[PDB]
Amino acid sequence: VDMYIERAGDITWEKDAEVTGNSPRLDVALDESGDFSLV
Amino acid sequence: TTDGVYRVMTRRLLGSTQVGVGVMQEGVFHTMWHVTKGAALRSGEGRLDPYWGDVKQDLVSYCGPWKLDAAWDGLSEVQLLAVPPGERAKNIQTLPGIFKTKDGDIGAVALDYPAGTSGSPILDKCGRVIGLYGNGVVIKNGSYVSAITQGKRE
Ligand SMILES: CCCC[C@@H]1NC(=O)[C@H](CCCCN)NC(=O)Cc2cccc(c2)CNC(=O)CNC(=O)[C@H](NC(=N)N)CCCCNC1=O
Repeated sequence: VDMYIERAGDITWEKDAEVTGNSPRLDVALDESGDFSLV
Repeated sequence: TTDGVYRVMTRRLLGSTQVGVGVMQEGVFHTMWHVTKGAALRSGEGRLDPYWGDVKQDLVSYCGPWKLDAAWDGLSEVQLLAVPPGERAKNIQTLPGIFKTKDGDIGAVALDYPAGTSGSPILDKCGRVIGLYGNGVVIKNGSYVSAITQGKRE
């Protein structure tokens, strides 16, 4: 399989950006494989 | 290896699929392990070899050690620079929540994008990359919350 990268833009903070999403407080466990699961 | 954000693509005999995103900084490519499974990448005519990685953190760097050292300050709003499949990069600002774990708190963003957005950078107000998007959980209503996953610059 050909896995390749392509440039997609500059990394820049946008002034006056759209704000969205809440700020959830969650209890989670991280296993040795990198899985996060809710407790 | 010019600095910037990149799509990670796969192709066989037909068209291409965007499997993720990553950050080129200081000559090193940074993405999430689940995007590449820790395998080599092509960049134009060149090959990028895995250098550092950690499946528990779900991170991998190419060409050199992990370079992204900025940390979420635990207080301020952040921006996801989302690079979704088939769409140009867009900035989304949010106040992170928190993944509380037995080993400490991790900032987390309640922003939901396609799987191939994995690896998109999360930024502080100075434009520094404070982590990568895409290792998270699905909450009761089916929506998504991603850790702000950051490595260690040794
Ligand atoms: C090892 C590889 C990890 C891959 C990783 N997935 C994740 O963290 C989570 C971890 C869940 C907790 C594990 N202990 N995996 C999912 O979200 C899978 C999932 C679950 C239910 C439904 C759907 C997908 C269908 N959604 C899509 O098909 C596009 N959206 C979505 O897939 C997710 N949004 C949603 N509302 N479910 C947003 C994915 C954002 C990028 N990250 C990922 O792809």
